[PDB]
Amino acid sequence: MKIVSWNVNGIRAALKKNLIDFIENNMFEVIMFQETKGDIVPLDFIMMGYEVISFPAKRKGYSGVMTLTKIKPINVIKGLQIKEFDDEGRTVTLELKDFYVINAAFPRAGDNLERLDFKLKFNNEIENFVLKLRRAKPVILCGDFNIAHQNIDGAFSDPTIPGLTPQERSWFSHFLSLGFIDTFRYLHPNVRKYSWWSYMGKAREKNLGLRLDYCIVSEELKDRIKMADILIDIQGSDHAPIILELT
Repeated sequence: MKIVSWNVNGIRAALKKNLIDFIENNMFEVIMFQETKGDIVPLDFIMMGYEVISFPAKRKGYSGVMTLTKIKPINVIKGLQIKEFDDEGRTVTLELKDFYVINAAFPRAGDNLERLDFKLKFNNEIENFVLKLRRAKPVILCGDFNIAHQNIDGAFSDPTIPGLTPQERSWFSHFLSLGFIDTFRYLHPNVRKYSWWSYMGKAREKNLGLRLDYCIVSEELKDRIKMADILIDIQGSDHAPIILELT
């Protein structure tokens, strides 16, 4: 009912207090982490009453995803059944009663776009994965998309900048056209708000950022959308957590 997604690649050492306080100050039913590292350990959350679903990255230099839930899942699906993506620990899915909830860490295309084809293949595989699940139940897809969909999401398209490429932006538009709703943009059609800022310099203080994190729902869940936001005051990573509340 309250669903949170956060790329926590920066949470470490004393910054761990940011995350623990964030979880304990709230009553989130489902919490989805991307890029989980050392200071994020399942024991922290089991003590709070969460079931912890982990999908570590086997590959060197990569961090998988982790989902916390107070709602006992009917089924858990780790990965997409595609080895080059699952070896990087990029998707975790819970089957709940009313819907599937996918925790996705989309690949970054690279600052030389050296992983762009890899990203576009991921887009198609998660698209097909979502469409298979949707035959049975509606789908909620949250996570770090590493895409700034439209100009209002932070920048003009630029064929040289990862997350702003025409191919990445075009896929996002295509995906929505299949019958999916960007929940923050649905509730706030014209609000410019970001979920990522560079670690370096004054970027976050100056709000020089991009919206890269989304919760997207099947169109069947439209009338369940009650609240959606980016919690930009929550510190500790270069991403801020996002939230989706359902009726």
